[PDB]
Amino acid sequence: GDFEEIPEEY
Amino acid sequence: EADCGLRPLFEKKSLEDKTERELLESYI
Amino acid sequence: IVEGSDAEIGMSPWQVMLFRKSPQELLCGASLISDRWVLTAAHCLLYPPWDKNFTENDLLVRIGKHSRTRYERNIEKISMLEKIYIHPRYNWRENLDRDIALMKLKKPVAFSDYIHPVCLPDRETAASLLQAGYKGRVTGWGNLKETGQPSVLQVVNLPIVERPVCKDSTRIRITDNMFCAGYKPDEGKRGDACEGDSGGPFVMKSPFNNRWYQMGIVSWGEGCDRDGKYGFYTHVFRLKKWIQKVIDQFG
Ligand SMILES: N[C@H](Cc1ccccc1)C(=O)N1CCC[C@H]1C(=O)NCc1cccc(Cl)c1
Ligand code: NA
Ligand code: NA
Repeated sequence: GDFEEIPEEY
Repeated sequence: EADCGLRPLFEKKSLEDKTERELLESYI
Repeated sequence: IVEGSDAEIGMSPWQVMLFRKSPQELLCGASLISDRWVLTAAHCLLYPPWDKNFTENDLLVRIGKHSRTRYERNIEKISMLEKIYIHPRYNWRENLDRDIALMKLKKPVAFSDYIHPVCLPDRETAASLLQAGYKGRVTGWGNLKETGQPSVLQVVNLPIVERPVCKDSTRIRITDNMFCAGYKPDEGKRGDACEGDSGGPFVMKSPFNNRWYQMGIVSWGEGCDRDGKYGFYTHVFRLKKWIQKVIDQFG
């Protein structure tokens, strides 16, 4: 949505 | 912790944040 | 937080964001109390009137943050939940009495300039600090008014209010496991928690040992920053026995 995507690892 | 509640960028360096004195002043 | 200000870097290094895995969004606030325990509001995890009932694998903990939306590379740390513990007498049916929960992390988080735990009060610090007129501080990434979203962590200092004024401001049944905070209409100043700030900490800096203590958890309010209304916070010290039992049994 509005949140920067986090690293897939988590 | 033994060190709980002591912030590295403030208490640990004897620096105060911009509004903690408002809290202190309210504590009689 | 409404009528608050941008936090300073490292001002609230115990601040935790509870983050939903899918869709990726802010769920609540929370606080770091040791290298693997996080404290929040029960209603953040379990609130059947809104069909809310989260499991461990549904969430992440984001620690060390400042910006709301950005991924803060090399600063924030993102942690998985090992287990959630909700107060067995949490009252979601009526008034959010005992609105508290613990989260144990899969692995310890590394402390840093931006990540550090808050203290929990002992009986004497609670008796000294929880007095009408004394101010605490509430922090969060929740709405800026009742109904924008902030770019960064927001902060507001609010005075504890006398129990009869808290009781007279609402028709909800208030308990000894809550306190309320905020300015009165005649006091000029304003500010409050709001949606999204749930579960975050109300902290006070002890003038005796100059350490920050988490006295309350953001719990409930009718609207946000309304005149004659107050925010209500879980009384952490009153639920201390439960907190220690959990930590002492599940370590
Ligand atoms: N508006 C309700 C009032 C209510 C209280 C007790 C029990 C049922 C309903 C509430 O605050 N709720 C409904 C359940 C979650 C909580 C909330 O939004 N808390 C966020 C909040 C908002 C403003 C100020 C504060 Cl301190 C906390
Ligand atoms: Na009343
Ligand atoms: Na108000």
